[PDB]
Amino acid sequence: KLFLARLIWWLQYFITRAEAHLQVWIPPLNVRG
Repeated sequence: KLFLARLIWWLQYFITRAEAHLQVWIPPLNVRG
């Protein structure tokens, strides 16, 4: 309840959107283990 604490939710909304696009170039079952 003092400075900021207002647009924090807007920033999180974009972080989740960016992460969704980040998992589009990962190769499924690429490493041997």
